[PDB]
Amino acid sequence: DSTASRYASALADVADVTGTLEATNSDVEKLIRIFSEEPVYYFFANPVISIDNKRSVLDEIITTSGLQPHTANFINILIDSERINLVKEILNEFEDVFNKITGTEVAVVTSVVKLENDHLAQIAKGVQKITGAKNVRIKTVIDPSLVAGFTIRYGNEGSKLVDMSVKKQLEEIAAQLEM
Amino acid sequence: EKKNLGRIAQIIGPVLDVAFPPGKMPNIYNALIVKGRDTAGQPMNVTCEVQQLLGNNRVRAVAMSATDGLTRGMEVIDTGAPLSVPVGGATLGRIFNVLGEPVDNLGPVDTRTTSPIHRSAPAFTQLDTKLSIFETGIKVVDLLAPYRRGGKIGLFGGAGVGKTVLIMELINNIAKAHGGVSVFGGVGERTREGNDLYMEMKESGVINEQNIAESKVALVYGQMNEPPGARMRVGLTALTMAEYFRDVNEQDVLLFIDNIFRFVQAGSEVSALLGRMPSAVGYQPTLSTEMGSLQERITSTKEGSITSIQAVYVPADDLTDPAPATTFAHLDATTVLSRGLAAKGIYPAVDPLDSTSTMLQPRIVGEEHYEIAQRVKETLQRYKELQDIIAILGLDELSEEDRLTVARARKIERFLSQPFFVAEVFTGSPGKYVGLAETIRGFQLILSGELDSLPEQAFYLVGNIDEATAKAMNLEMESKL
Amino acid sequence: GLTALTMAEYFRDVNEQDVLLFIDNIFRFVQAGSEVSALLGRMPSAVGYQPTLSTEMGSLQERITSTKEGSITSIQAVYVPADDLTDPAPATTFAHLDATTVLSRGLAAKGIYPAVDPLDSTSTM
Amino acid sequence: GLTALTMAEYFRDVNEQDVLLFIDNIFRFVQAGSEVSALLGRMPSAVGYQPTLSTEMGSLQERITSTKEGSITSIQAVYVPADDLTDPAPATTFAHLDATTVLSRGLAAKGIYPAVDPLDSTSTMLQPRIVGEEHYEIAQRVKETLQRYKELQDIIAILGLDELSEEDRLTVARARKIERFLSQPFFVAEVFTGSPGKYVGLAETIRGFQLILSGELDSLPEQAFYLVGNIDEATAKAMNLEMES
Amino acid sequence: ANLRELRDRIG
Amino acid sequence: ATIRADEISKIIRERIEGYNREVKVVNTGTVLQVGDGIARIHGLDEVMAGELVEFEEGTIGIALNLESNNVGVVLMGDGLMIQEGSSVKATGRIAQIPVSEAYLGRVINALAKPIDGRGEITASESRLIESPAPGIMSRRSVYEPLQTGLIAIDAMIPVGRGQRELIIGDRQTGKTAVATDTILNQQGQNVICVYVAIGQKASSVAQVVTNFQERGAMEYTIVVAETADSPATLQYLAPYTGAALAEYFMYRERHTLIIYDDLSKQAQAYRQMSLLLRRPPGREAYPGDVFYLHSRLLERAAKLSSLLGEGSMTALPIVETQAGDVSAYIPTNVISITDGQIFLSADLFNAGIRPAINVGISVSRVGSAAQIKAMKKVAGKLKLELAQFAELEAFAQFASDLDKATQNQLARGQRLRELLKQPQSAPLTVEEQVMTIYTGTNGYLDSLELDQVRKYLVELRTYVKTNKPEFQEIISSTKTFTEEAEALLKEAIQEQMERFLL
Amino acid sequence: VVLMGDGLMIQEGSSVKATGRIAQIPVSEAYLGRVINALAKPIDGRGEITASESRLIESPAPGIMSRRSVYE
Amino acid sequence: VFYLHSRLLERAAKLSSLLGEGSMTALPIVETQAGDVSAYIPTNVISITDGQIFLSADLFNAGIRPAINVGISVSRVGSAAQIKAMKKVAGKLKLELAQFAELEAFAQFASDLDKATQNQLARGQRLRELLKQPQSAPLTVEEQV
Amino acid sequence: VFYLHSRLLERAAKLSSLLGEGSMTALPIVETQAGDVSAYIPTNVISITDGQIFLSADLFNAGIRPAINVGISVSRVGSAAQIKAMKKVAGKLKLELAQFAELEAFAQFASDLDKATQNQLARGQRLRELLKQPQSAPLTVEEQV
Ligand SMILES: Nc1ncnc2c1ncn2[C@@H]1O[C@H](COP(=O)(O)OP(=O)(O)OP(=O)(O)O)[C@@H](O)[C@H]1O
Ligand SMILES: Nc1ncnc2c1ncn2[C@@H]1O[C@H](COP(=O)(O)OP(=O)(O)O)[C@@H](O)[C@H]1O
Repeated sequence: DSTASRYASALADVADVTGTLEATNSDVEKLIRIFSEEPVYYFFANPVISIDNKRSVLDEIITTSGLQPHTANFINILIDSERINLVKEILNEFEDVFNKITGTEVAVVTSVVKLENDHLAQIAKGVQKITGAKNVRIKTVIDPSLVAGFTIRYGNEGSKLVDMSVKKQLEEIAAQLEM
Repeated sequence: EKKNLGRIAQIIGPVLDVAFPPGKMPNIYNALIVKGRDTAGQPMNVTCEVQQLLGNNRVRAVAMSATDGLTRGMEVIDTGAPLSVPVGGATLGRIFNVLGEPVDNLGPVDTRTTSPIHRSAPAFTQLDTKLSIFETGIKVVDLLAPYRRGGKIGLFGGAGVGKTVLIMELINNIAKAHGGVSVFGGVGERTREGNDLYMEMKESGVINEQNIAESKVALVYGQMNEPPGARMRVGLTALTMAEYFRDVNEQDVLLFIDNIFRFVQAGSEVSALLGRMPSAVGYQPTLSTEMGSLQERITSTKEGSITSIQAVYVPADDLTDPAPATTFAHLDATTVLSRGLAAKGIYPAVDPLDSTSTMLQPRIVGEEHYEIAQRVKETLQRYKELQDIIAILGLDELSEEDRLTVARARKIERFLSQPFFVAEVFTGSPGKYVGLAETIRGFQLILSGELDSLPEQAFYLVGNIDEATAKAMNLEMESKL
Repeated sequence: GLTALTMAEYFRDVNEQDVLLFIDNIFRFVQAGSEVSALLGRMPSAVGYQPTLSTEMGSLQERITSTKEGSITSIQAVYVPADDLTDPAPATTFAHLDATTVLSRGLAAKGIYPAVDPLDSTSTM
Repeated sequence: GLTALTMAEYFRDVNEQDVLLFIDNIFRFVQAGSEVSALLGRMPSAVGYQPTLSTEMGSLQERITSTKEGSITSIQAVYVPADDLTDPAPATTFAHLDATTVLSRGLAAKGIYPAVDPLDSTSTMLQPRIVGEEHYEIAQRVKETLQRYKELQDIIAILGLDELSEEDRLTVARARKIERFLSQPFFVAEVFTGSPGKYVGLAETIRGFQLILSGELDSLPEQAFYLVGNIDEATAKAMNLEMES
Repeated sequence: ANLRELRDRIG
Repeated sequence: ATIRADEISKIIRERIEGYNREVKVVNTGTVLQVGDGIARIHGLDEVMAGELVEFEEGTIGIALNLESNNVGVVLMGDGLMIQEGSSVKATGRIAQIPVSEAYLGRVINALAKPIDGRGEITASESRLIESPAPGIMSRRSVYEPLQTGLIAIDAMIPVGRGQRELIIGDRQTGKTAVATDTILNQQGQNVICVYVAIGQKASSVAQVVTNFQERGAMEYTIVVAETADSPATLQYLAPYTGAALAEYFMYRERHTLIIYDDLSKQAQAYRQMSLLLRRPPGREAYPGDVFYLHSRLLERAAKLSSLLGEGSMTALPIVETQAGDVSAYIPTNVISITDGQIFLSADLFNAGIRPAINVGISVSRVGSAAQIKAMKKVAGKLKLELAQFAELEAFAQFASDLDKATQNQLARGQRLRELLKQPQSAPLTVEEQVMTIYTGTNGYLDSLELDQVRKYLVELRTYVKTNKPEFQEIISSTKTFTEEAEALLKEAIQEQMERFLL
Repeated sequence: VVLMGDGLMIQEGSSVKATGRIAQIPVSEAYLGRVINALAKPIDGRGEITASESRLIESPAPGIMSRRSVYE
Repeated sequence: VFYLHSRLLERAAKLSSLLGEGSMTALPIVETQAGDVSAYIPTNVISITDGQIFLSADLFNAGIRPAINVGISVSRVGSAAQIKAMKKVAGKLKLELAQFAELEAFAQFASDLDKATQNQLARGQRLRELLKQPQSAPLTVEEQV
Repeated sequence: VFYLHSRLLERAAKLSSLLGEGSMTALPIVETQAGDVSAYIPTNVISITDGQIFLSADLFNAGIRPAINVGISVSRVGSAAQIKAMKKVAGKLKLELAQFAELEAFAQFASDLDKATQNQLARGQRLRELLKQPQSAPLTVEEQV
């Protein structure tokens, strides 16, 4: 695994044991941007800064953002054991374990234009049938780097893939090179 | 043993990492089969052994087969037991790999009895404290370098001397003389030499091919084509097959190992793969314990006795290297096989002076046997020192005591020969079994002046000194005629 | 060494004339790699060299070649450390040279300069 | 080592006395430093020693000096592991010492006690301005004949003494006389040998080796020189040997 | 190159 | 270093559940990452370094590495059935073994647990395994003999009570015949022997124990036996439990003896353990702490002063060499630790000189303080004549001065060689030793036959034991070679010579 | 992965596509008289070897029963 | 790396006459450094292979090419790899070459020797002369018989 | 460590006639462990410095003081660093001294000698006695000539 994996899975498990999974997802998406914007990340980093002067402002951020208390406990323990320098990696790795526990496989559909969503729900049906995922949170990006159509990366990060915008003419080049 | 299903987490060479449910993971030294998938379009499973528990629901295994074509996430089946091999009379005259699978293509073996290869030795109370003498029926080995029942013996003969014929004669003699069986364990066996050995065992009658289970040997083969996990554990598989024949059947078992140096070599390979820090000359840090956990199950209990005859390779021809030095902490006797004696036709080609034994002591073999063996050693050594002088002066310009010494020594050196039951198939002579009593009674007569008026070619290639006198009378009839 | 080799590559290829490429100690071209290799995070090889000794030496030595349009005769000096001819850096050059000229210290210690070892320095011509 | 050095340094500084500091096995100081430095989380040096070995030796040995107040004459035993004189710990001790004395396993097993190797045992006080010219010249000639002997030792090992020239065999005989006369009975080893220890002064040693090297005492047994002092006793022992026969 | 020295000396 | 062992998910979940609270896991630790002779334990906040811990399988442990979040214990056996996540319990006791007077006659497996099959051993638990050695004021100079029963040892390498005498040699060169000879010779004396078998094959331990039981030596002997198939931790720790068992008797005014068979095997086990714990090794891959390993074990063999009850412990450590390599690492370590060695030699052992003591390279730094008056007075001439033989047989193939040397070597040396050789497991009392050295080194055994020396000596031995009871009384009374014993022995050996001429 | 070439134009972000094949070579009797590299492709520049079968680079050895004794 | 070399060399087989009687003869080459045969890779490939054919720079510079060291080269197949014509002369060649290897030390004192010893020495030093060959001139089996 | 000693030593130069013709001469001292030139740092520095001077311990004990081991010590500048008088008288001297040292080694195990051989040996021994010095007793240039 990694330190990010072993902490993210712990937070997702203590979020499963007392069902707050939507509250903890909102909490981690809040904390992702709360620990972005590098002044505050540096401040909770920079080990010269004392742990008490960290914990004071941290409990302030707890009170203002109204977070769940066990996620606040998690951040307190990240201050305690000096793994706060990897809080960005832990928070970014939390999403994969949340989707593993919540039965979701997230699958991009990178196409050129916006889709009309009936065939997009069809792609949702296909990706959820082919993987056993209960409710796929499909996302798309308007990216004109393609030629004609769409393609979908699903699985763990992007591991599996089927590509139909450019792969046709790519196979045509592979035919013409003939090697 | 149940639905304890693992998933592969790492594949780095033949060393795997498996992940498990949080409460149920195997112990160390526990088999686990990898329900893998061949690219050709069929499933094929791979057996591994747990070596280390790594932490968060993760162990580290070592594959007995190859790990090519394995993905991360294959289903790994915990088995709750060590590597289990078939045992009993069903494993006789057949060839096995490290996993107990047959590889001789004769068919399947019935797993009616399966013992684990990882097992503790007999207890200090269950050990036998007697110093018995294993009798091989071969004159030179029984007289000058006696064997121990429950001890280990090192073969030091190079390639080309009568080594394979010697172990086949030992197998046939422990089958015909005593009620014992034999178990050959090939650690790092070259495949073509394995096929040649199996063919010669079929031909010499050791492996009765017309009727299996009448055979006198079980073959286990850990080949060089196989990963370092198999080549290390094949000696334990062979020792388990031998320990069943000791424990349940109460026989005198004979456990033949090929180069026990390649056992140490495969051990050092798996330690380098698992990443442990090397020992003195680069061997595994668990060298002495890895060797002892094998050699301590070759003992003699109150039921039977396993006697091992292990070929020993000395790297760089020195006996102070850690693998020879730690092997020699378990050897009770030693037979060196002579290129010169194999040349001049003194088969079996055992060197009489360079072969040692710790059994050759008065308290163990009788003062009579000890004194006659020492006198034979002195006679042969005096002849070896005197060969140069006889090359310069001649036998005539010697003295009388030296001349009778030289003649008795030529007769003794030719009497250390023997026609073998298994070498008969190309030599023709009917092959003889000579117990120790006839050996010492014949050497007493050949050493005191009772049989000095005989030709040197009368003692050659006979057993049982009465046959030497009979062939002498026939060789004299050749002159009278 | 790659700079000087590039300068010789141009004179062989584009100008098509016989180039004579003298190199001083190409042991230093391997020693510099072994110096930086630990800092590059690479794990060390045998007696202390980089793991990529043979490939690093081979790239440079294979760029030196008479190419049927022009030739490069290259005379190379190879420092043998501690007079150990079985050291990896000279051992990997022995495969790349045509006529090897091994110099002895037992002849220099007598004054047989040029101390070219007659029974050790062989040649393929 | 540091606390013994501190006790001695107080007498050197304040009492202004001439101190002796007999230390037994300053090697074990280095060895225990290595033992703790492995557990202290440090990458080891060549043979698994601590990376701070030279400085750990120098921070102790540079406090053992002779200032204007006093003088610390320290005599230190330095163990070499597996008889390896090139080991890092003795090889770093050699730079701090100014009068060494190297002992030989061969000379010890030959009964030549003390087992001091005459050619590896050097000093910075063997200079003609410090020990006079007579002592210096006799030490030079003794070392020269011992060096010639050590040179031809392998030839006389395979072949034997019978193949040397006349001057070379005279050199051999005088070197055997010298290496026998270098041994001595000790007062503290009167339990090991008997024949009690002899204190041999400096001038008596110089005269004895002058007599050996001069050619006078070439007609008397070597065993008269073994385990004696003050070469008058070697002459008396040769007389006793040829009388008791 | 000390081991080849000892090897040649032994030879 | 960015990863720890305590960073498994269950520990972090239990930390996240309640951050601030009061009660930690006091004696409840959960094992994680069971490795290779080590197991890391989260928990055990109040455990001690050196504390015994107990596993669910039953395996004993020792807390060695007490890091911030996890303690790393060393397994005192095969940690095979240690389920990952199972509980561990401290015992509150630093590593101990139960000691008693009832260990005599039992066989031990380095844990004070019998492998004898004769039931448990009652005891009163004390005697920490790593007991401290005596100080400087605690002990006393060695002054009384420990008779080994061998003529060569007792005559030229005298061993005293409280002395660490090493037995260094090659494999199958003695050292166990010598060790068991010294143990069996302790029949009459009040000496508590201890035999530690560190890496011997279990058959050799069986041979030694059956020899002991047969000859009657188990009424004062304990056997701590670790076979070659044992974990390296138990082979490492067996001599320390042997030393603790012997120290129990030592600090109660009783004289003890202890024999550590194959301390080189203990050093090999320590090497395996350090290399599996990834410690940086020195020369020959040894951990560098191997000198300390041997020195803190052998420094316990002392001779306590009169205030401490005048106990003693003699140590006869055994070290094997590779082809007679005295200048190796572990041999030189034990030589630098002990008070003298006994060199056995493979050439003399295989050539027939059966107690193969290489006398010219063996010392004992007690000497005359160890030997009694009789053996000193008789054996001075013996070591002198053997010294002369030692250069004669080597340098002179025939002789120089061939007439007196034949009166020197043939009369003294080659007959003293047959006089010193002594069969397996046959000790000699000190009266027979004094008598045999006298009959040889004075000049009386100078005209025998080279194969009849042994028979003459054994028959003279039984004769003087049968027809001269007053010689044994006057040697066992004063331990001094008076003129009366001398004269009666002279006329007795004339009697025995004229008896054996027939 | 180990590169069968120079990883100069690799990008740190480019996409690696697995092929599902394990190191085969095209093999036929048309290789006689040809010199090739470790991909069984010509380096002598004399065309291309028309090979119709295929064999894995790492293929298992013949077992005990598929062997004979060496006599030829 | 032992597994590397063994997986490759064990592919060289003589098939079973029902799989087609075909075979593959492997002739690997291994370079020792300073003749250190106790090096890691040479010991591996020696343990793996059937026989060895040692070459010597001493014999090579001493004129004998190809500089085969016959006394230290082994072949674990043996005489089964020869035709029936070759064995008859091979036995005598092996015995006479062994006698020459025995008496090689006596060459400096060839004058003060027995006539049989001088015969064995001369036969040896003119049997060594027919084992010399020039590069790329391979003898057929009849020519060498 | 090679770079450590190289950038330290390469400062010792001879400046050109535009830079003032200043010069720094370096005399590093490397200590060997029991005649192990095969050690790391000795063989690093020997390849950096121009020449070297080898001071043996065997010659030092034999009484050859200073104990220069001429034959393995070189000067890579050569006679350009000598006055013309010393080039005239001591130009071929080191090569002939090495040849004499070889000749005197080879003459040990030769029983009978020539006359010119004996004169060469005598001259070489005369030089070997000439080349000695006491410490802090320096000869000038014309005394050396
Ligand atoms: N004094 C003796 N007299 C007769 N036989 C002896 C004597 N000493 C030893 N032996 C025999 O020699 C053999 C080896 O001796 P011993 O057991 O003393 O050595 P060892 O300790 O086993 O050597 P290692 O264990 O290192 O191989 C034993 O079987 C013993 O019978
Ligand atoms: N007792 C014997 N009588 C006759 N010939 C023998 C005897 N023992 C061995 N030989 C011959 O010596 C050769 C030894 O070969 P072998 O021992 O099988 O080689 P390896 O030791 O490589 O297996 C065999 O070919 C056999 O014919």
